[PDB]
Amino acid sequence: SRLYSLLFRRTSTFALTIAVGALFFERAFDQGADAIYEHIN
Amino acid sequence: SHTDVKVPDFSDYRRASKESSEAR
Amino acid sequence: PVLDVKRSGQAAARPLVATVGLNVPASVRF
Amino acid sequence: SVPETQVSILDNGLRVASEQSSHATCTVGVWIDAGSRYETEKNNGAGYFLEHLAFKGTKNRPGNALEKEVESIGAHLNAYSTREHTAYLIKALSKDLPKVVELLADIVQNSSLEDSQIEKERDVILREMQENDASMQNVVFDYLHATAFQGTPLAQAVEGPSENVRRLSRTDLTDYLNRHYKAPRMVLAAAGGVEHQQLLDLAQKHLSSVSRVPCRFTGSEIRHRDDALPLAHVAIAVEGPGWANPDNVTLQVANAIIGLCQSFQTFNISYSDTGLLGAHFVCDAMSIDDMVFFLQGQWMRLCTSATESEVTRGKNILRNALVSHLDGTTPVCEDIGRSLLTYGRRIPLAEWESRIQEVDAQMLRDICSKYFYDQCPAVAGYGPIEQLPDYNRIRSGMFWLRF
Amino acid sequence: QDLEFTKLPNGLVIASLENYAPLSRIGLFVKAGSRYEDSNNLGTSHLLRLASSLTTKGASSFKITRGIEAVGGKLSVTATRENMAYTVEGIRSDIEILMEFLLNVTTAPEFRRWEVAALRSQLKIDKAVAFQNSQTRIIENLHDVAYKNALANPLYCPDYRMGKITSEELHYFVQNHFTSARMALVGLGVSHSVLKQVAEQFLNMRGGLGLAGAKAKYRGGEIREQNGDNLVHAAIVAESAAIGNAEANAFSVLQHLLGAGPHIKRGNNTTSLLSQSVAKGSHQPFDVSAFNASYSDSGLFGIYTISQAAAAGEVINAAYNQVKAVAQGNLSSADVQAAKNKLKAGYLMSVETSEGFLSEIGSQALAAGSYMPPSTVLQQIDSVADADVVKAAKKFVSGKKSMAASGNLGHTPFLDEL
Amino acid sequence: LDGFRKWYYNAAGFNKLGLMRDDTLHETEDVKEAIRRLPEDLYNDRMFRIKRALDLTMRHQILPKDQWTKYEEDKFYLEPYLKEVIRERKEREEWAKK
Amino acid sequence: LSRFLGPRYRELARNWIPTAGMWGTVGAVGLVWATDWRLILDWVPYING
Repeated sequence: SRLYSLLFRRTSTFALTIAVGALFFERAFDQGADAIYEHIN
Repeated sequence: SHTDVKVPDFSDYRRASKESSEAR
Repeated sequence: PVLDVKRSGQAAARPLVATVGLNVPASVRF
Repeated sequence: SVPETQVSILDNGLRVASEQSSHATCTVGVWIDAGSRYETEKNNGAGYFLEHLAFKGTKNRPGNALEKEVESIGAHLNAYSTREHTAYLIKALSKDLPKVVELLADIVQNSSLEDSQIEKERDVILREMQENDASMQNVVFDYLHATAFQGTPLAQAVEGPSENVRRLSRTDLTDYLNRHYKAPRMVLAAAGGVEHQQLLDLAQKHLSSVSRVPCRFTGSEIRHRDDALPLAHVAIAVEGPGWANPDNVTLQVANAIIGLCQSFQTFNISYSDTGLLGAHFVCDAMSIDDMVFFLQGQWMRLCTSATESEVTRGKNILRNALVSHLDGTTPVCEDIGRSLLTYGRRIPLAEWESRIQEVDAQMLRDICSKYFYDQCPAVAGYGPIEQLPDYNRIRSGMFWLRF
Repeated sequence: QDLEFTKLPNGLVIASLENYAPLSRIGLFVKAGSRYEDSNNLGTSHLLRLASSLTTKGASSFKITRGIEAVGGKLSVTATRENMAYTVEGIRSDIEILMEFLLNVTTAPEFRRWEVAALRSQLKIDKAVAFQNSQTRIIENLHDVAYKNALANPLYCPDYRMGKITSEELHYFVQNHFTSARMALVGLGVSHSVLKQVAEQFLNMRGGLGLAGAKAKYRGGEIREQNGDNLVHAAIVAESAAIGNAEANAFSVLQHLLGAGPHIKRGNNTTSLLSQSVAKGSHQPFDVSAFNASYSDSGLFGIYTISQAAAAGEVINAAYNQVKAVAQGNLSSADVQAAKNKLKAGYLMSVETSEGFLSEIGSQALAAGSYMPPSTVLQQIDSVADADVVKAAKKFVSGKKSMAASGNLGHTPFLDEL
Repeated sequence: LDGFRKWYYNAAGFNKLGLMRDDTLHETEDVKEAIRRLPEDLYNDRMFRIKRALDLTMRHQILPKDQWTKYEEDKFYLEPYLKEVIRERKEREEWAKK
Repeated sequence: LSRFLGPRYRELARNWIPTAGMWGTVGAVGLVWATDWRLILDWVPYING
């Protein structure tokens, strides 16, 4: 419940959490995905 | 009039309390 | 036509007194 | 310099409260903590139908001779019922203070429900309801209560459904009477030219016999479409804090800030730790959506951009209001009865002024963000309400993407 | 303390009471009702009543509206056929600027033509809202058929006069009826002194006696309105006493003997001789009461009935027959004592509120220039005696009647049949 | 300065179309509020003068010299009504500022 | 501008300031990430690499 009241209720903060998360998601996704592809081939 | 019937039940819809609203 | 904003049955027994002003409410009483 | 409201308690638990004043006429009433919230859907119109039967004669004063007595001193006899409280009040002269109290005693106990009358009052109640539908704003506020408090005893109306009205009997009534008319849940309130010791002695003499023995808001929508009506009434509300929560005062200031539709009224209806806080407007079909948009913008402005000048204006409007009201005897007695039933004490006007002057703009926008921002509302519409937006558009209007 | 009065040499009455109330109320009362118009300026008092928030010489419309709402105060206008009253109320710390606004509105209006051109649509809307109920239309019709010239003028503007009322008519009405000899400034919760200082900075410049109105003349007659309502409304009145006579007290005792509103919610108002005389013969829903409206030169007293169209006839007849019984001496002293108790309790509950107290003092001021303590009245009402009541009755039972009816009038009788 | 103002009034050239000075004001919100508050006869003369000036500009003509608008004669009718609009406008603005 | 040199006007802005900063922040994060601005990205504790 805290998160909603902190980063998901104010739209500005909603955007902040989205942008920041996306900034890191790429790192994680690419890394994880690559691991999988490599393992496959 | 407007009081003859009550709001139909949404129990099969309604989830299972501001305490929860924040989470919901 | 719609009487602007529509809504007494109680029968008047006293003279009428219009009432209007800055406040939003406005009506007449017997 | 306002005289204090002095409260005493009998053994019965009937708190006898009075607030003397110079005026020579007084408003003596009995306030009972019994409404449609205490009914269990098998006796949904018991309080209303007892409120009809309560002036039709008692055991000691059979029939219209009773009301002949309240004609004889020229007094006025009124009663009302809400979802939580029932009131029986008399406006009279000061010198007629004893007999009035005795009359009120009969009305609360020793009352007689005549079977003959029961059929006559059933036709009265049935017919009134059959025509009550005429009053739209009452229909809209009943729809708002039903869709906001679905599945709870707060959804059901004070009048009840015609069904119960027809299906009610003396014994049922007797039960409601014998169950929800307990002495610890009763306040004898007096305002105006009354002495507290004389009123306490009269309450000890009569009325000393009265026997001593999860609310939920659901963000929802009811739309009653009937295109033949000339005007549309729409009410939008969120959950209120309750009687005992002090930020009500701050919320009242917020309502005083709001104060495009032909009629726009803000309400803060309070029940025991719950309530409805919102706005009701009555408009032509082709304006409805614009009104809604307007209204939601004002709420979000009060959540985000409240300034000190509008807060000062709302504080002045609230002060004047509470003090403008609480002027005539009745309005006051009424306040004494509700204050002893809800708060358990009479809050003086100095405490109200202190709680008003502690309100500033920052705590007003904090409390408004607590109660209005990103909340699921209850919507009740009646009339040509096709252009009334559905729940996603209203719910999206309950917040701003720019905060 | 008590009420305190000074009559200024320009004729303005000043009345004050300092009770240290938290909200104080200041009103100003002018003898400028709708009876002072003629056939050339009908409806001017309605636009004057609705024009209280217009631009004045000293404050604009924006400044007046935002300044009264800034302190949360209230400005209202109440109007009868004789009198107008402009009332402001608010916290004691803001009543200085409230008196500034109120006295600017009373004394120095501008009446700009674009503002009144915008106000005429509000005049139409206010008239429609007022005539949404049948009692208002039937009382206006009753006054129009009862009087010839003065009190026959309606409180609300006629339909043809909307779009025709000009700034010059409003200026002429203000300059001819808003003079100091017809004005009383009444303040509850204020010091008398300040009332006087505001009464010299204002309320003292316009000091003529103004334009005298014509004496109201009775005409009799009946005007009916077939409009297909579910209930038939019918008022049958005759000429009665004026303000300032003991026969007016007799007529007030007579309406409280006949029935002047229910005291019990959902009661049948058992005592009302009228209600009893109708209910012994008719089982249909009904509402029968006694109507009394007395003005400083003439009064109207009669019966008011609401009933199902079908029974509308004999119910009216039954009510009329009851008054004839009172005209034949068929009354008891206990009934007259109960009527006196009802009348005096109604007077005390009317003056128990602050705005009703301010109105009463105001009315007394304009009417007799003097304040009559509630106590004094009580003994005067007591002065009325049984025979006196009977007398007023015979006046009604004999004097030419005036009848206003509305609804499905297929079974509603006429005056020559009534 | 008076003669040089008359020379500039001749050089501006709206008097050759029979226009007044207040006819040449750009209709902003305040100007339209001042025009709406005009009496009916002044509004009708203003609309006829504007229509005649538009017709003369259509035919690329001007009025004869005896029919031009003499600087001395031009009347600033909209001005009084305009000041008020501005005054009211400012008052409202100030209220909001504060 | 005359109207904008106001007391409440100032209050409004002050109340509006925090939200404004948040929005710039969101855009800032986006720019860094979207354009892969690496001067700022390189300092990030985790996404580095």
